Amino acid sequence: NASVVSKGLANLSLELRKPVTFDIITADTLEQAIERAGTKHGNKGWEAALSAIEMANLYKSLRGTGHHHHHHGSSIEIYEGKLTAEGLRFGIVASRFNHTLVDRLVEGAIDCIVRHGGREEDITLVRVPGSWEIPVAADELARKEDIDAVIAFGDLI
Amino acid sequence: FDYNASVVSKGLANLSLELRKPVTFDIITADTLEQAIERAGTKHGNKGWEAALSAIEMANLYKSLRGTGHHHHHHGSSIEIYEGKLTAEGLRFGIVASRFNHTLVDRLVEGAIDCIVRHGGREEDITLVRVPGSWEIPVAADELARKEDIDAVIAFGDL
Amino acid sequence: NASVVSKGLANLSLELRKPVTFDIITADTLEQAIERAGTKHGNKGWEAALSAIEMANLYKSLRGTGHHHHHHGSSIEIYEGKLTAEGLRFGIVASRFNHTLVDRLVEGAIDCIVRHGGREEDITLVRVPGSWEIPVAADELARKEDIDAVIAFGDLIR
Amino acid sequence: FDYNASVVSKGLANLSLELRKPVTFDIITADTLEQAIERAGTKHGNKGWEAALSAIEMANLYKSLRGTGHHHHHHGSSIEIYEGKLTAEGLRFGIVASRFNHTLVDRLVEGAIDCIVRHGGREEDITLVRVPGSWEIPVAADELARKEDIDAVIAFGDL
Amino acid sequence: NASVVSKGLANLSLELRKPVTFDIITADTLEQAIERAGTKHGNKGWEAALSAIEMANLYKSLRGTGHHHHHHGSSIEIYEGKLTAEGLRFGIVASRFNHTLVDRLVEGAIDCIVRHGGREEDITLVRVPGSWEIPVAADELARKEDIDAVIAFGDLI
Amino acid sequence: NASVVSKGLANLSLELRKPVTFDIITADTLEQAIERAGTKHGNKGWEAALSAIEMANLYKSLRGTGHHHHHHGSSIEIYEGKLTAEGLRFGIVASRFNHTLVDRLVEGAIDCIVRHGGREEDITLVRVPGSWEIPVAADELARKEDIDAVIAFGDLI
Repeated sequence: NASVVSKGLANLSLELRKPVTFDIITADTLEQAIERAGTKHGNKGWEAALSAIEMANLYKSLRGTGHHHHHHGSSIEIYEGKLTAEGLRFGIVASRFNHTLVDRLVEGAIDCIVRHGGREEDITLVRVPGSWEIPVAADELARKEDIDAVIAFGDLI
Repeated sequence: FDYNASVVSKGLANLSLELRKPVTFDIITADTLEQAIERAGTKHGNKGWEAALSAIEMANLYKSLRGTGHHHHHHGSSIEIYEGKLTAEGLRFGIVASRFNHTLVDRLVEGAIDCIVRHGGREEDITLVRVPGSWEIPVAADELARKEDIDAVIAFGDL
Repeated sequence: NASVVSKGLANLSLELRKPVTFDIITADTLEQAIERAGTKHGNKGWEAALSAIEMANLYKSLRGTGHHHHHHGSSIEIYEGKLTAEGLRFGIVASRFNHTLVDRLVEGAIDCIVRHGGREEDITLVRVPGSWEIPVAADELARKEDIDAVIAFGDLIR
Repeated sequence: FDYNASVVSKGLANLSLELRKPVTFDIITADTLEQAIERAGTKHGNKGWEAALSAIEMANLYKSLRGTGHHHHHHGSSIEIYEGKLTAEGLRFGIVASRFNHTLVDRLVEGAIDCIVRHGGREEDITLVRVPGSWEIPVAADELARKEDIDAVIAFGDL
Repeated sequence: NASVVSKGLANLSLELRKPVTFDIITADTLEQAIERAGTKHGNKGWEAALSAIEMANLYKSLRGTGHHHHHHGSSIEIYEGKLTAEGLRFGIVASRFNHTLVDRLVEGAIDCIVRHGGREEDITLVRVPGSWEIPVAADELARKEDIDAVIAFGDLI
Repeated sequence: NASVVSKGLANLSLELRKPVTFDIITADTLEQAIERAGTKHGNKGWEAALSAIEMANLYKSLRGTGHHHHHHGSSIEIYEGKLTAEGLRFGIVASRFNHTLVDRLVEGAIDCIVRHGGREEDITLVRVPGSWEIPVAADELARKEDIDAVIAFGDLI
């Protein structure tokens, strides 16, 4: 599975007369755990952002003046939110405590909004000393009329 | 029974209900390994933070000691006290770091830079110099310290 | 070795009357291992970029017309690729699978390219969901005219 | 002590009290068997969901790579990055499934169809083909893939 | 490490023709614990005051009419509070119960505000019988329009 | 790995109707050990030259009049030495004692200096009878105004 891509890249190098290199990495018992922790935290942040995108679009559709697809049959309205973060302004609140792990969630939540059609100019980040101050900063962030969803990352347990 | 995680959740839920805006609340969950990694990281950060804080205090003490200013008293007992204010406003700093073990010395440097900035230190006044190893530090530190527009020099080695 | 530097810095601080400080970061057995892993990945990406730089320079010299060097004063011509990456356009393809470790190779290659005189404007990065679609994105990018070398980074094994 | 089931109940009770409307709140209760059944079902659903998501990303990467558009940068460092947006708007898809083990492959197909639709994929652009077994897949997949109005083909076998 | 300073002080005494003395203290097994408890309580009070200074400056900047430094790249606003307690009025509430230990926190919290640029004339201290009366006194203290932050020290657990 | 090269070259030779020959060489343990020793010596010389190149560029940019190359995003300025030996003049000091070993390091540094863009006219080599004359010879080489770095290799230990 890994040798075939190298063979193809070698053949492409011979065909195109260009230097094409290919490289892999061998992992011991510990780097696997490190990478798994990083991937898990990134996935947590990704899901946290996705759950807010869906709720924002659900709010957009629920108050709208047009109904959409019914149930598996008909005569039963269904309301749901699309995973399209286009034109939505977000606000992220993170805690400086354990920043070496909170920043992983922050980075894994920004790129989801970017890849779902959102531009970085509509993202506002706020950092607070600890988890205790999260609600009172999220309150002031929500006070802004140019905010559609709030994502908050703490560090406990 | 935590007195913290319960109250933050109650406050966030009531805020979301009162303002009709989604507030996703997520925390971390570590078990005996990520806790150790995080503790090592924050220990390195605190090491660099106090490394910069001591230099700030010493610079302010030097400025106040040889300056002409009537200082305050302990409590009003006329015994004047000379001490260094933790206000790095107007001070210029120079940091020397060795790229050997950069994955940790960079955490030290970052934990010192923000310590300087948050205390009022302007970003224009911090100068960073990198050297291949600790054995190169003395000459570069001498060159930085000879400058008149430098109030403190902080350096980081390797282990 | 670590003591002479600190003593010199203390003497300099005493001479110039300014807070010159020196601090050394300790390391336990776990953080030593994580630092070792990071350094290993960085060096892997560094050499991966260096080889491509040399090959691109050699190919440019072969296609060009310059009798730059000779061997020990003899009339024979020896063709060699310099390690100056100025004026070369690169293309990096990386698998997002195990991105925590792949990004180290990516940043090491970028650091080597920029340190060898290259520019960040001439680097093009492509991310693919896995290693099985590396060939198609690789050849699609490599068939572009403004690309001098292609470096591919797969996912971890074992 | 759950931080979730308590807060949802408190919020629903306060909502019912404040709005004078009955809000029946019921949850599930499983013991070591329904949990396993649900986990198997959601695992199959996630398998089909990621199966469709990878195809969406690859189609968008193909469109962007050979297209004439100045792409954004990593952080502002002029290194342009080519990546596939997860917006299946305007893309047309074809799914091939084998009715062998339909009670699971239909869950896969359903977990892919909603994944396409929620990302902006219109329902008019999804074409589904069923075959008696996996051995019939290659020819039908060839017939679907030869079509010009098809941007991706997803297929499901049996085990 | 301890003899070099004494040698330097002796040389300075000989140079300047002035009486310069130097003295250290040897600690047994118990005075170390006493000093560590005192230092720990002082540090707790110091951190308690610092976390309120940062929040006060965060409130000052968050409602202001000027944005500041972005993220590691750009296009993402970041809001944070400086550790400059200049011009800020504080209010401390302490409990008389276990005063022999609460006063340590009070003293370790006053000097932090003093050393961060705050003058003692902007500090107001209130003592209450027990921890139960802390919120209702902090309410009246916050009712004052010349208060920017409240720090409260109880004694339980 | 080794034979695919031969198959490809045979195919190319048949395509072009032109003699292309490929062959390999078999080695025993003694030759393997001596060649790995030689390669180790070459690598040592290579690293020794690379460090000097970086330090010379660092000093030149540190005392250069222009100020640029700020950190990404922030306004702080980072001083670092590029690995480009163009325009730099070097000086090498070697001892005739164990020349069979010293010359390998000398060549392993000269080739690095040349391959990093450095012209051969800027390299100056000085040989001394032993390592005990290195200090004064290096002093005399350093006193020159057209020398940017000095690298000195001693005897075996």
